[PDB]
Amino acid sequence: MYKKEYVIDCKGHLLGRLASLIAKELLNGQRIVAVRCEDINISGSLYRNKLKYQEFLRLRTNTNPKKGPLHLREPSKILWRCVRGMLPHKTYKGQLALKKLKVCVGMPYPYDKKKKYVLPSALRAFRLKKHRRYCRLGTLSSRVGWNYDTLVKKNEVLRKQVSKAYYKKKVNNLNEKKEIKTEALNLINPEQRQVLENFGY
Amino acid sequence: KKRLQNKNSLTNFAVRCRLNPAYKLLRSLAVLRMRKSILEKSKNKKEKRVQKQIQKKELQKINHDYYKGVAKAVKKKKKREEKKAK
Amino acid sequence: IEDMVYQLYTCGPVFKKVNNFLWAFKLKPPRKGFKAKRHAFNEPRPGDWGNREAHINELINRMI
Amino acid sequence: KHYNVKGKKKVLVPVNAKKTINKKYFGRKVASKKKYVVQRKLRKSIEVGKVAIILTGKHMGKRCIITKILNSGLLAVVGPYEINGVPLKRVDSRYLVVTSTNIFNFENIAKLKDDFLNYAQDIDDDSFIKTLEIKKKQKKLLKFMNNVIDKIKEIRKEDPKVQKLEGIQKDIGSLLKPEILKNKVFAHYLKSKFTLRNDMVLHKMKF
Amino acid sequence: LQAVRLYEKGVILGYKRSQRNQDPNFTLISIKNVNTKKHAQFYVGKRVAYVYRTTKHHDGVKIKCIWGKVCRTHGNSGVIRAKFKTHIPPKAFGDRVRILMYPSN
Amino acid sequence: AVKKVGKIIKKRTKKFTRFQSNRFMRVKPAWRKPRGIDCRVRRRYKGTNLMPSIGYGSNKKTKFLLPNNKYKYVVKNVKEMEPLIMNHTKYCVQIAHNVSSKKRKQIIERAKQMNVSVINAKARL
RNA sequence: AAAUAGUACCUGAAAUCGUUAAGAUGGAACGGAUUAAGAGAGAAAACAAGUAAAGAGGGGAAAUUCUCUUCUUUAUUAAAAGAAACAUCAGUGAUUAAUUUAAUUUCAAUAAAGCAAUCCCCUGAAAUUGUUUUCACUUUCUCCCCGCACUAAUGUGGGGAAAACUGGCUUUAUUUCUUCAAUUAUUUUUUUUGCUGAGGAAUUUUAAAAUUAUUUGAAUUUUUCUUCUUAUAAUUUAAGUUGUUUCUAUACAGUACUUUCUUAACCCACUCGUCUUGAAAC
RNA sequence: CUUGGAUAAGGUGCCUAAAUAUUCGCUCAUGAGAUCCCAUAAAAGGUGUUGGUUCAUAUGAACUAGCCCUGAAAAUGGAUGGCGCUAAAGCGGAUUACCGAUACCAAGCCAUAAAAAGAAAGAAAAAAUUUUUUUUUAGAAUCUUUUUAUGAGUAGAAAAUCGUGGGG
RNA sequence: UUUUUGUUACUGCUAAUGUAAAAGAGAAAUUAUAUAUGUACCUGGUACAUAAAUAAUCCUAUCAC
Ligand SMILES: [Mg+2]
Ligand SMILES: [Mg+2]
Ligand SMILES: [Mg+2]
Ligand SMILES: [Mg+2]
Ligand SMILES: [Mg+2]
Ligand SMILES: [Mg+2]
Ligand SMILES: [Mg+2]
Ligand SMILES: [Mg+2]
Ligand SMILES: [Mg+2]
Ligand SMILES: [Mg+2]
Ligand SMILES: [Mg+2]
Ligand SMILES: [Mg+2]
Ligand SMILES: [Mg+2]
Ligand SMILES: [Mg+2]
Ligand SMILES: [Mg+2]
Ligand SMILES: [Mg+2]
Ligand SMILES: [Mg+2]
Ligand SMILES: [Mg+2]
Ligand SMILES: [Mg+2]
Ligand SMILES: [Mg+2]
Ligand SMILES: [Mg+2]
Ligand SMILES: [Mg+2]
Repeated sequence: MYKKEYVIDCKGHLLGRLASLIAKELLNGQRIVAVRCEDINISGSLYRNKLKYQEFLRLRTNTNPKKGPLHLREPSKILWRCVRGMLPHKTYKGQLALKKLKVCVGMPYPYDKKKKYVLPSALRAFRLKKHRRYCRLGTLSSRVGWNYDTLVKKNEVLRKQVSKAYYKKKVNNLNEKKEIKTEALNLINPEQRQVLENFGY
Repeated sequence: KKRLQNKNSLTNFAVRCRLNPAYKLLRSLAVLRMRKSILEKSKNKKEKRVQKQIQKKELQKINHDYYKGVAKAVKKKKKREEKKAK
Repeated sequence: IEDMVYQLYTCGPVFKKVNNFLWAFKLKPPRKGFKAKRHAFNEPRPGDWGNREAHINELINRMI
Repeated sequence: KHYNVKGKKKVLVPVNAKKTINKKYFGRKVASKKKYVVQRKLRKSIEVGKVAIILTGKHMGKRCIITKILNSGLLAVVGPYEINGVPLKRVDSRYLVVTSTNIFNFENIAKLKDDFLNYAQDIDDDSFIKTLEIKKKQKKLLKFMNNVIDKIKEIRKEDPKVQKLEGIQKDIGSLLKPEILKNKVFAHYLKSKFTLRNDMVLHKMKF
Repeated sequence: LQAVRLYEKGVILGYKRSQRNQDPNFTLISIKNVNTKKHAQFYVGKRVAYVYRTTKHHDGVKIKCIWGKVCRTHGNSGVIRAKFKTHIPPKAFGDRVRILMYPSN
Repeated sequence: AVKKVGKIIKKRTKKFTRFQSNRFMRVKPAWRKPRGIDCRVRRRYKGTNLMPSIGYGSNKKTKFLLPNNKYKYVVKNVKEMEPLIMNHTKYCVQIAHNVSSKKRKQIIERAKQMNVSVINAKARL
């Protein structure tokens, strides 16, 4: 929390645990960008969570539905709303905290070339026993009218191909630098080599 | 009289000896026997094992018998009840 | 002061006078809290209000 | 002088009483009634030849060598001006971090402790306070913003305490420079300053 | 490559409070690498500086500082309670402070 | 809050303003004690006006001293300031509001010769 | 004399409106606590007595002698105060590392020598406490037979043997190879640190107590803190804070210090008066 | 009226100061559950799952009680306080640390109540060189020093104090 | 659409500043969780290799003139 910006990919994280750890960071003052929000997980059966969204859909201002609850249904706006409900967003400071969060579906440019972090205290693999039921956020949001699940998958395929080529070139570079390093160790005075060996560098 | 600071009667040596005219002697004697015993590491503490051999053998049989008897009584009560329950 | 310590620790012939000579002691709260002043010491729960025979020393060393 | 209560042996040094106050119902008197005071008892890592790091002044970051304990608590250091740029200087021991490395542990240098200690005797505590007349001379110059600076630097150079202290500084540097330069890595260590880098946490470090 | 650091970084949280009451005499600080109660005790005497900027000149300069002290810990996670000479304004609650290392031991 | 300069301590500096005097202009700011059922200031609700009490009183040793660290005495002519020649270190003088300039010049000139300070020796110049 | 005293004519408040300037402004506005950022004012504590040479005045005493003071320059000189840092002491807390002597069925290890094999310190099952007698109670990385690779197992299922490596007990001298725990009772110390400093004793801040260095004698615990004010001096641990440097500053109101307004933040805040068991009240 | 320390009731996933603490069990709900007052649920059922008792040669039964489920239908759109939570952030225990009052403890100050005393009086310091210069040199009885404990208030009662037109 | 110095007689003015966050604010495979990734060959399979308290780590920084 002493950095200009943290990039998280939300693939495989539970919605509530992740949203509770983002909100405290934002309140302490830290820009956060969250990507791949369509891969978020929730901890019930898919039917059960669809029932909950159906209940959320049927509450509206009786006299004029233009007001009242707005039923956002993109998978990233849902994380945005769940985070908003863990903040005091009706004060000036708590409204400043909310504006420091950026959410995306997929992985657009500025961030496909950055470093992504995870939060093990919220990973599904570590928190949920293996005979329990769970669902995927993209499937649920497509069931209630989102319509872009296929396109982001098609885009992610190409992104992963480009990343694979990058990784190949990088591994070649590290090997070619390691050989140079191991050759240059014999050209140094023995005292520097001994002190480097003692501390394992 | 005007009131002054109330001094800590335990950790302030002058007032502690003011209230108790015997504390100096007691503290000095305690310090003396403290220094004696710590100076006797690896010179004494060697026979204290000998007195262990002296009196723990004396008390061991009595203690062993007492606890043996308590345990046997508890067991006899168990068997006496189990026989009755049939 | 040692004379009245003696007369208090053992019920000496002068106990009524020595005890009545002192102001009532005013003490701090304990340093690690109570358990539950609602319930008794001898109850199978956390509680405080019974007669705790020799464990009073530990408590009143934490509020002295 | 000393007093000994419960086996502690606190040391006593004389102290003067200065401030005056009002009496209750006739003329005034001095407040303090004490005549001695307890000394300071510096911490058990300040020795004569150890290296240290200045933390506060114009020379923050720079390394130096302890030289003397100055009878008023604080202490004098040189990081030899010939090697470092740090002159004879008086510092509070509470603004220093002291390492575990000693000059007089190198066998190349350990033979010169006595000639170092003979020079350090003349280092004095009164020689560091500038007299009133020098203050008056410098402060008259405020009545072009570049001539005043060197004019101030020139009034300082003619204070006999400054000249006396500079002589000892030169003698120490001349004695101790040639042997230090023989240890290449150590001289480089003395010529550089200390900084904090991330991935070192300051409550697991040792230095 | 210049301007050495010689301090650890910190962030000023709010006041010492409960739910619904404030008590602005003390303030809460977070230190960068410290996240246990026992490691926070290491810093319990150091001086704290809060540096900020203004828009007018005040004594020839546009920077001023408020000085404080590290007094105690705040429980199980490495937060500390600090006391300043004046009260910190509430418009500072995510800003930066310097936990110095002057009173060296 | 508390203000302290030397040995003089003031426990509070803000005034006590009358309840509801910010909302109605027929109500003047001078303090009046609230009487009447359902007041919320008489009953000490949190978040409203405070009441004055004897607790805020000042130290008896420093109760009427000015920042000058002296007491104030108001004079109307040259002869009224005769007693100040014996206690010229504990008192300072102030000139009354309805004395003419000619009288003020004389008063100031005598106060200087007595080594007593004048608080307002710049009026009507 | 004065017309912002022009006849609706002394003074000329509040409600209400105009002009200019400076701010604020997502379905009320004001307010309490606490600070910050701006703007306007300010020297009576928020530095310098005095000395020396003039220049201009104003008094007192014995129209000539001495003496006292206020202003203006010029050049010389101290003192005092507030704040910060460091240190010393005292009062009240946090934090870490130990310790004397006892009690209360504790243990564990290193040499050698031995005792018993379903056997041992124990535990179990049968034949009011004490006693006696039977049968069970170990697995090994060994062997044999059957299944012949059968197992989750770099092995395994069923049935038989042996051994005392392992486990238990006994003699002895060991305890820095290693152990000497835990809980109470009773004593003595230590690392790093937060907050506070009321008072000012013309004769109780004294007496006493403690300390240190010379002494006059006796003990015992036999000693560089061993006791008993059985003689003089000093000191504080007694008898509620003292010191050293720096800054403000070689200033005369400056962007610094004091103060009053304005506008933000964080926490909090229903409309008064009245009758009523009960009022923010539809 | 304040400064500092440590608590009670209750809490420690975010809103919100302090445990995504440790150590044992139970529970899956196509209308789960979430602790005084307190903001509803029954008779009768279950071949859900977990413990226990009693009978019959390694199966068959009969009972018992914990969580879960059926029984369970109303009118604007809505409420374990909200988000949410299933290696719990749920239910029944245990072991520690921590956060938290105008209540508790140590210190200062204001007022109220009581108390110990007082109606005979004399030189202290600093700055300058063994003479000058500053500050003080007290004695008002409903008064002056010093000490301890205490402080909620409608109807109602009393004392002290502040201001206005006239008179001596 | 380079750089240097600055934003310390009057009519509203006619020269003109801000910051919710600099002090190394360093860090681009993918996938699974009763397992993974890379290479080679067949048409997912076979063989070999490599990680497995993996940020509890790598990189970067003082040598002036
Ligand atoms: Mg605690
Ligand atoms: Mg509790
Ligand atoms: Mg009750
Ligand atoms: Mg006032
Ligand atoms: Mg009422
Ligand atoms: Mg006229
Ligand atoms: Mg007239
Ligand atoms: Mg609108
Ligand atoms: Mg044998
Ligand atoms: Mg709020
Ligand atoms: Mg509210
Ligand atoms: Mg009534
Ligand atoms: Mg009615
Ligand atoms: Mg009402
Ligand atoms: Mg109603
Ligand atoms: Mg408090
Ligand atoms: Mg929190
Ligand atoms: Mg049947
Ligand atoms: Mg709740
Ligand atoms: Mg909760
Ligand atoms: Mg009352
Ligand atoms: Mg009338």
